[PDB]
Amino acid sequence: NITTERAVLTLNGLQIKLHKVVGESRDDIVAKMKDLAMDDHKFPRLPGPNPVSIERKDFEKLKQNKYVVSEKTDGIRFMMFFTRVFGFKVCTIIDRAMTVYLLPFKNIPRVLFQGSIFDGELCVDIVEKKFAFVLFDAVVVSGVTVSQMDLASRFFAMKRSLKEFKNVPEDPAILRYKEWIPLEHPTIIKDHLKKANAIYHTDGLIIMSVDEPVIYGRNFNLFKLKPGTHHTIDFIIMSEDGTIGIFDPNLRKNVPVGKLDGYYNKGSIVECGFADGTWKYIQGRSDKNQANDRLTYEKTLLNIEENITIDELLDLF
Ligand SMILES: Nc1nc2c(ncn2[C@@H]2O[C@H](COP(=O)(O)OP(=O)(O)OP(=O)(O)OC[C@H]3O[C@@H](n4cnc5c(=O)[nH]c(N)nc54)[C@H](O)[C@@H]3O)[C@@H](O)[C@H]2O)c(=O)[nH]1
Ligand SMILES: [Zn+2]
Repeated sequence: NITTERAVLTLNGLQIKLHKVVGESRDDIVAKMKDLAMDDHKFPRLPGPNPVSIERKDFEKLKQNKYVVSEKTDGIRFMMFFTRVFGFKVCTIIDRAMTVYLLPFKNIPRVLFQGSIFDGELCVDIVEKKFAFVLFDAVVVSGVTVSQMDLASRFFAMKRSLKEFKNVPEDPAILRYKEWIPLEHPTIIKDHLKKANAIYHTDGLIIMSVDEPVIYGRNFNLFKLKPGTHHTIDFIIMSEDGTIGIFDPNLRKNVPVGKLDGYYNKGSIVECGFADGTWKYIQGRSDKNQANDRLTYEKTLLNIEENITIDELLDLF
């Protein structure tokens, strides 16, 4: 039976009240989304791509091939999944943790429930002070497995399925679509950004291929560019005195890599920022047990070094 507990999400000061599916219901809805998005990945994950941080080396590849660019909305990622379950026409949004919420809307055209997986962001519309779901991309429309098309194919695929659909005040989240600009349109992009920022919280640009089929996982060819004070690592407290370490797989240990200042609990996981030659404490992470691995530390440093800027991106092209 669809078994829901209540829940609330809170974003940028506002609260949404939704129905978390729990129990065998959560599992099926997830399982169904396995089978539709045809993901034979041993372990559970949204059928979605994960961005990676742009680094200098990338520009070459950006200069050659065809990419769109967009606002990195500051929101919660979620896979929107429309399905019928046991006779209930159901609209579910899925968190990265395979957490499932009913996000229902009046006007969802019956066909969507045939099997639609679109990929988008939950976030808060600064203007209405209302919630929105911005649609990035899409993987299956109404049974039509669109993963392998090109982006735009996918985007219109999405666009016209929801064409007749209209939003009603009562509805939980305004649907909207991500306006994806082509890289070679710098002036456009800037303005697009300065438009988007006025309505939503952003964290820089996302840079996606125009042409590759949907990627499930770490998508080394999905870029993020993120204003670089928001680069963090979770170290482990290796010493009362605040020596912090990181994990090194081939050596299999945690290795000291910095010293925080003062007095800290050994074996804590602490989220830290970098500035002025040094890492600084931000908050504890009781919720971890694992520092980041060496690579990540390396990469984030590399990244904090380069201080690649939005303009550096939107000037090359
Ligand atoms: N605050 C909050 N976040 C939640 C929650 N559940 C899931 N997240 C999710 O976790 C992400 C950050 O993870 P972490 O701090 O470890 O950072 P990274 O995993 O490195 O991600 P980040 O660098 O922040 O970039 C990822 C985010 O970019 C956003 N994004 C914007 N546009 C796109 C796009 O087009 N494609 C993709 N793949 N992502 C996009 C997504 O929200 C995505 O999560 C959030 O953005 C949110 O989506 C929750 O309950 N609260
Ligand atoms: Zn052109």
